[PDB]
Amino acid sequence: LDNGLARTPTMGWLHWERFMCNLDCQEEPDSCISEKLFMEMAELMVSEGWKDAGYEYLCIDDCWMAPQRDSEGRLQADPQRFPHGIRQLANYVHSKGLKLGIYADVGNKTCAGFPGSFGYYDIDAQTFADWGVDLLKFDGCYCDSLENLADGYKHMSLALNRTGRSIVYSCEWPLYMWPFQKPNYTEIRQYCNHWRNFADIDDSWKSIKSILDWTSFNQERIVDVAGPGGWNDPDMLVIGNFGLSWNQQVTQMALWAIMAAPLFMSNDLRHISPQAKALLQDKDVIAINQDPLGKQGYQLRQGDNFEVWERPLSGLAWAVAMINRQEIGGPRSYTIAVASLGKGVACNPACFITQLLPVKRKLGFYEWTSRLRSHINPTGTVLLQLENTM
Amino acid sequence: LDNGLARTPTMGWLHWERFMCNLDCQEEPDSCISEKLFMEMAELMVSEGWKDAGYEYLCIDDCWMAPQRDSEGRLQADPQRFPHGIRQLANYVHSKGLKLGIYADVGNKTCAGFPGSFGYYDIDAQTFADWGVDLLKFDGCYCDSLENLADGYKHMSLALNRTGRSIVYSCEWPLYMWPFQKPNYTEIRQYCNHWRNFADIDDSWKSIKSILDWTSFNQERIVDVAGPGGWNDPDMLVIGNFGLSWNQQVTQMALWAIMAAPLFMSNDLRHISPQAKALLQDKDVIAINQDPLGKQGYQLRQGDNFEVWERPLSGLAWAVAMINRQEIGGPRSYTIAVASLGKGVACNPACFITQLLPVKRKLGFYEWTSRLRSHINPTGTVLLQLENTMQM
Ligand SMILES: *[C@@H]1O[C@H](CO)[C@@H](O[C@@H]2O[C@H](CO)[C@@H](O[C@@H]3O[C@H](CO[C@H]4O[C@H](CO)[C@@H](O)[C@H](O)[C@@H]4O)[C@@H](O)[C@H](O[C@H]4O[C@H](CO)[C@@H](O)[C@H](O)[C@@H]4O)[C@@H]3O)[C@H](O)[C@H]2NC(C)=O)[C@H](O)[C@H]1NC(C)=O
Ligand SMILES: *[C@@H]1O[C@H](CO)[C@@H](O[C@@H]2O[C@H](CO)[C@@H](O[C@@H]3O[C@H](CO[C@H]4O[C@H](CO)[C@@H](O)[C@H](O)[C@@H]4O)[C@@H](O)[C@H](O[C@H]4O[C@H](CO)[C@@H](O)[C@H](O)[C@@H]4O)[C@@H]3O)[C@H](O)[C@H]2NC(C)=O)[C@H](O)[C@H]1NC(C)=O
Ligand SMILES: *[C@@H]1O[C@H](CO[C@@H]2O[C@@H](C)[C@@H](O)[C@@H](O)[C@@H]2O)[C@@H](O[C@@H]2O[C@H](CO)[C@@H](O)[C@H](O)[C@H]2NC(C)=O)[C@H](O)[C@H]1NC(C)=O
Ligand SMILES: *[C@@H]1O[C@H](CO[C@@H]2O[C@@H](C)[C@@H](O)[C@@H](O)[C@@H]2O)[C@@H](O[C@@H]2O[C@H](CO)[C@@H](O)[C@H](O)[C@H]2NC(C)=O)[C@H](O)[C@H]1NC(C)=O
Ligand SMILES: *[C@@H]1O[C@H](CO)[C@@H](O[C@@H]2O[C@H](CO)[C@@H](O)[C@H](O)[C@H]2NC(C)=O)[C@H](O)[C@H]1NC(C)=O
Ligand SMILES: *[C@@H]1O[C@H](CO)[C@@H](O)[C@H](O)[C@H]1NC(C)=O
Ligand SMILES: *[C@@H]1O[C@H](CO)[C@H](O)[C@H](O)C1(F)F
Ligand SMILES: *[C@@H]1O[C@H](CO)[C@H](O)[C@H](O)C1(F)F
Ligand SMILES: OC[C@H]1O[C@@H](O)[C@H](O)[C@@H](O)[C@@H]1O
Repeated sequence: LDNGLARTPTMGWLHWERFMCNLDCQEEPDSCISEKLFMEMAELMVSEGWKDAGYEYLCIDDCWMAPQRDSEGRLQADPQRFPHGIRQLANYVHSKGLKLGIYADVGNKTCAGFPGSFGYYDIDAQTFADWGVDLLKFDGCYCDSLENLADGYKHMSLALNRTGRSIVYSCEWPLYMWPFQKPNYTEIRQYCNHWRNFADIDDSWKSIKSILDWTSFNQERIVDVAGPGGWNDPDMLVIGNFGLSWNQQVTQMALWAIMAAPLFMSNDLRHISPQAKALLQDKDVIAINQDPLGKQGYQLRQGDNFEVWERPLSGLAWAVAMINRQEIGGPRSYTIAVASLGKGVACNPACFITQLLPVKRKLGFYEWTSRLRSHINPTGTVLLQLENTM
Repeated sequence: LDNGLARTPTMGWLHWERFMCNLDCQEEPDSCISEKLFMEMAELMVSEGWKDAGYEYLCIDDCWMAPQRDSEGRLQADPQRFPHGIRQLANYVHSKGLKLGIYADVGNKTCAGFPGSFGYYDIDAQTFADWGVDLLKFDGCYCDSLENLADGYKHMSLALNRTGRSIVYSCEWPLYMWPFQKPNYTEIRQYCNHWRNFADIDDSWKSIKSILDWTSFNQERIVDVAGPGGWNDPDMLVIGNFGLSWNQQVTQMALWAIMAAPLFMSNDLRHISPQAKALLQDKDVIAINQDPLGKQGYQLRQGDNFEVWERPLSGLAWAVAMINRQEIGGPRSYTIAVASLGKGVACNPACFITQLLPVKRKLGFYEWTSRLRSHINPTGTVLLQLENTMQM
């Protein structure tokens, strides 16, 4: 989407995976979907170095709305859970130097069953702009036709543009189209800043694997379309929660960087391990994800339960990820000719190789003739940066 | 098995999950199956508090054998990877105050393809005893005859007995019987100190779940056969490795305690986090596993992606484990009347409840009519100890 936004993949925090549709503020006041929750996260995004690391967008997902539209037929935030309204919340978020994301749905209802935007795209877009919203996630539930789907995503895209406010536009368009009809990505990109291709992530290694496998299986279709202003969205970062081992968290961070994926954390910033925090704030890894060239990486090799992925970067550099998919035994040895990496240019005549994950270590100079050798932990990833020596 | 051994579930370390059949000592010297690996593991068992915690048995799994038997028809340790032989390794292990486990197979080959013990049950038993072996794990590969399986397992049991040496006998008998007919556990219990019921564990939450679900699905068949001298074996502890989140590791430790499981760590004692070590050496949790009553626990309740398991303990005490099986969102509250716990006996007229996992916390006195309220992390377990009391 040519709106001057998402020139690098959007980075922020989104409530859905960790906090879901918790409306029980009586029994669970500290984790229900409320104005307070977003205030608390805003404060920590500043005080705990998240904004400094590039996480800029504080995003509301589903279950923020009142059950009905107001008298003027506009969306409204829940009167008890969001007693000050969205506009006021955006004022607060802005005063912290952050940006506010919100959520709506192309169909008749949101996925959790709250008011949909079908029939209201222009007023809903204007309402969002009026509130000072900076990002819209636009889900695809309760849409009865393939035609209504396309038209709705296009309509809303154009409606947000006419507001005059810069609003990042996140689309679930391809995901809800897929079962019926294969997406036209040139079309989607024309209308959307990023787009969800695959099923909702959850707090599990199974989930990470299936998303990786979905992406690599479909990489002929989706890799080349991605670029500044339009990204594939493999869903939220779930690092800092409950279901991933340390090595699996490293894999998600490493591969979301390879995939030039938007980085929306879904976690509890009030309760996060030092290790998870340092990985999520990893400067060198964020820098790969945020590479200004914006060329999405891809799976290069698969065999013997290893995967090799690579991504071209600015200034003749490359990122390389090596995953161990064998879920038994110990760290396994993997070797590859450096001449096989970066299409044969990364290390011609030579390259300097720095390992970034699981830990930062300079590996040294590698000749065109060289072989790269690593031990990779089960379900873990080794992430390397290669700098050509001119 | 009435040999006076495994009166509580056996505790130790077994190489298989973490090291498998790595024969490449040239290119993978640190993880290949060698005598140096076992020597070094023995040293760390002592120096790092593992033996103190109760982990006594250093166990060799598959892939220690030379390709062929010697001129006397006896098994031999691989000469390149075990140049000093098993006898000298057993000596080294005993001199650290530990015991040595070894591995063989009922069939013509071990699962990895090395010499089987069929036709050699008595000499192999004697060989191990001469070598100073204290435990035998006996696998079921390359034996496609139900009769030979049963006969070989029974024979090896009696063969070990006749050596006069105390040897823990670990059987994969019920697992390799599954494809043919349901196992007779009275028969197995008579011949074995513990027995593997289900497929090999690996380093994954998926594998933990499948083992738990297999156990609870089959509980009416396996729970009551367990007791001092004979345990169900749900396979190795894989805490300290790579594939389990902290909460998932807590789940395994807790539930292996509920199940009165043998505790065989399969990990690298040279490279293990302080958190995984603290969990594996948790004295209160180990005490539940090692409870003298030796009554296996069971799944009490299941629904809404929750599981409640409990185990009766010595002196009218109970362990209760609450599992959250929902793999999305955050901690979920679960409430239960304490009257429903411990067959209504644990907290009559009252009980003192101490949380053991994920952290140790005293929860206080609970009257028989009162309710217990917890929050459980996705894929995590809350482990509680209930002490029957007349007070408050
Ligand atoms: C509603 O929709 C319209 C149309 O899609 C959007 O308009 C686009 O807005 C973006 C960002 O403002 C424009 O991109 C910028 O254009 C500047 C000049 O462009 C000229 O040259 C191009 C050649 O391709 C012509 O198409 C165009 O007509 C102009 O003659 C550039 O100077 C900008 O450069 C930026 O990037 C460079 C390098 O990366 C940096 O040095 C600078 O910092 C700078 O930011 C940039 O390319 C785009 O041209 C507009 N398209 C059209 C067709 O007009 C609206 O933004 C949108 N409105 C809202 C509110 O969403
Ligand atoms: C080869 O196979 C044989 C046959 O199984 C094994 O011999 C058995 O060994 C066990 C364990 O050593 C013996 O069990 C012991 O029995 C003794 C009781 O004998 C009498 O007295 C008691 C009263 O106390 C009566 O109840 C009973 O009916 C008898 O009349 C006890 O002294 C032992 O108890 C102690 O240890 C046990 C743990 O095993 C504790 O629970 C007790 O509290 C106590 O401390 C014990 O129970 C059994 O009798 C033997 N069976 C036979 C048929 O002889 C060999 O051990 C085995 N050889 C090997 C593998 O080395
Ligand atoms: C949103 O819903 C409207 C309203 O009709 C609904 O759908 C019907 C099939 C039935 O379930 C009713 O109870 C609902 O109220 C949809 O508009 C209708 O569309 C159909 C064809 O799709 C058309 O024949 C009718 O003229 C429409 N009805 C009205 C009231 O105008 C609309 O398609 C839905 N939008 C999306 C994106 O799902
Ligand atoms: C272990 O193997 C022996 C040897 O026989 C082998 O297996 C046969 C099926 C055949 O493929 C031969 O070429 C192999 O050498 C088995 O002992 C035999 O048992 C069969 C009964 O099936 C009997 O007819 C033969 O007389 C036996 N042969 C000998 C050498 O005594 C034995 O069954 C195998 N043991 C186990 C536990 O599976
Ligand atoms: C995929 O969608 C794109 C955009 O809607 C289509 O590209 C347009 O094609 C028409 C002619 O058919 C041209 O007039 C435009 O210049 C194109 N626009 C863009 C953005 O390049 C394309 O036709 C579609 N492809 C398929 C296979 O349906
Ligand atoms: C179980 O097997 C043993 C054989 O040792 C036998 O005593 C018993 O009757 C068997 N039980 C059943 C139900 O077959
Ligand atoms: C849409 O459904 C839910 C919201 O109910 C969630 O936002 C998910 O990621 C979705 F697919 F975008
Ligand atoms: C038998 O197979 C392997 C050895 O190759 C391993 O020991 C496993 O746990 C088994 F099932 F006992
Ligand atoms: O489902 C609960 C039941 O499970 C059995 O296996 C156990 O032996 C019983 O004591 C228990 O009441």
